[PDB]
Amino acid sequence: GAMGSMERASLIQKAKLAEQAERYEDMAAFMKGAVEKGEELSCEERNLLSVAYKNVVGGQRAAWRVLSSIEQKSNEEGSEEKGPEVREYREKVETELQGVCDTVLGLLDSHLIKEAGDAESRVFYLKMKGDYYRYLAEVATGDDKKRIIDSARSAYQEAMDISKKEMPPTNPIRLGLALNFSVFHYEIANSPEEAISLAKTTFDEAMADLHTLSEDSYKDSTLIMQLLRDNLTLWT
Amino acid sequence: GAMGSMERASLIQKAKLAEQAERYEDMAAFMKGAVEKGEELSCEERNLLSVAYKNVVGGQRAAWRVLSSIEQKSNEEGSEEKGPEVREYREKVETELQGVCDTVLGLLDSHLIKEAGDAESRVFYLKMKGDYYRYLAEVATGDDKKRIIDSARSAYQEAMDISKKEMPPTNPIRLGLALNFSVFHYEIANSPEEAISLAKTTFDEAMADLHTLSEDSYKDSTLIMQLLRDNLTLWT
Amino acid sequence: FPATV
Amino acid sequence: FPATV
Ligand SMILES: N=C(N)c1cc(-c2cccc(NC(=O)C3(Oc4ccc(Cl)cc4)CCC3)c2)cs1
Ligand SMILES: N=C(N)c1cc(-c2cccc(NC(=O)C3(Oc4ccc(Cl)cc4)CCC3)c2)cs1
Repeated sequence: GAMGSMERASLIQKAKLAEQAERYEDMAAFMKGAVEKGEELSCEERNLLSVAYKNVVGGQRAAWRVLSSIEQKSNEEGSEEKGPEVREYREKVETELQGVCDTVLGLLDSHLIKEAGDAESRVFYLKMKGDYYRYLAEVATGDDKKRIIDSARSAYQEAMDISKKEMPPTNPIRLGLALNFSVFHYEIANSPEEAISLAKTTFDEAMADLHTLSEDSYKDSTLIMQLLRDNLTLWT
Repeated sequence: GAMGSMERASLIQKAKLAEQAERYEDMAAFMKGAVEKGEELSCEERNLLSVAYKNVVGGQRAAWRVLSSIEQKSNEEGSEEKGPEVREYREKVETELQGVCDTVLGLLDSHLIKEAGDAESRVFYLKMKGDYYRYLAEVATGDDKKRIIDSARSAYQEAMDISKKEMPPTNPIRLGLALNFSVFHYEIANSPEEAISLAKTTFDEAMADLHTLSEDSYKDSTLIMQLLRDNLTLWT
Repeated sequence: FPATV
Repeated sequence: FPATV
């Protein structure tokens, strides 16, 4: 590891600086270095890790979608099949995306998840595992597409089972997990009814628990609840 | 699967024909199709599968070694760094090799090993799993090299434990497993002493059991025993 | 595209 | 190279 000689605390501090500078590839490399020190991560640290890689892979996904759209248009009957360049460059971006996903999944498997005993850490990491298999599923076309989809589903399902036993319905990790698992159902699993049912049940159960929250927790929970409603408005 | 419409028995017959024609890529595709029918494989069928892929990957390994040797020579101080072509083409062959290994490992995991209850099938498949992780290890350089090596070791070790409980010391599967695990130790694990000890103990225990064998079984066992001796002569 | 977090 | 089977 290129970060192996840097102090854990220095890596975390530089991740925070990279975030302020909108240098998310650096942020992710710093947080990968911090994870590789082998100690469990605090709440703030888990969110630094997640924010870094979600921004990196988010940029790759956006680029891949542009390139895939160009590629599909270049293959419609009535175009001008220039040559291999669009496919080649889409594949390059795709391979880089798959490499980032594999890196994150490797950090979760070695060894974040197995050491995560508290619900807030374990559910957070299993949600991430579902998310990064979902990103792999978005680009998958070959013999392992069903298996990638089921790996996402299985991770999300374990996270949901823990969250329903261990967290209140307004817990923002529980809400964000359900938001993303609902998107998995709609966009990946071709299960729009399951996606709508999950988002609606999650929203209604959170609504009925809002009265227990402080003003600050209320703001956190209702933010994700609005995203659930936004998706339901898109889908219905 | 491109073979999904062909009868299992027709796939096996064509694998045998491809072997006679020295068309090992076809042989492997036919046997992959046969495995994907989902039924367990007979002894003959397991050997058809193994022979096909060992010849395919064997050709790739030989090509990769030539290209890697050229690449290393082109990087020595005092050459003529033409450009990226040798590295690019070595990487192309390497990626194709890794894809074949992943295909075989996928067949073993989905679902040959889990349905293999008899020692002769289970040890055979676990030996194959060790072999194809070993081939991946031969080209591995990055963050997963140690993990690939340990996956080979673990598969070989489980196969050895079963073989020592369930098979006589002259059983050719047991012998071939030990031959290859010994090479794993020498060439992959940097454990030449373990490689020599395993080959010598395997040879001596087989020697002492030869008296129990028919003339045909004697010929089978002593053939692999000679390979053990050949390696020991190379290493000592 | 749908919202995720 | 060493023999394997
Ligand atoms: N960037 C950073 N330096 C840090 C961010 C946080 C942090 C702290 C509390 C809450 C959150 N919450 C979020 O950011 C959002 O809510 C989420 C809810 C659930 C999940 Cl699972 C993920 C996100 C995304 C939109 C609001 C962040 C610590 S440090
Ligand atoms: N080609 C084919 N149509 C088939 C070959 C076989 C078959 C039958 C009996 C023995 C063997 N034995 C081998 O071929 C060798 O011994 C091995 C011993 C152990 C292991 Cl694990 C693998 C090979 C490699 C050199 C001798 C093959 C059936 S069908």
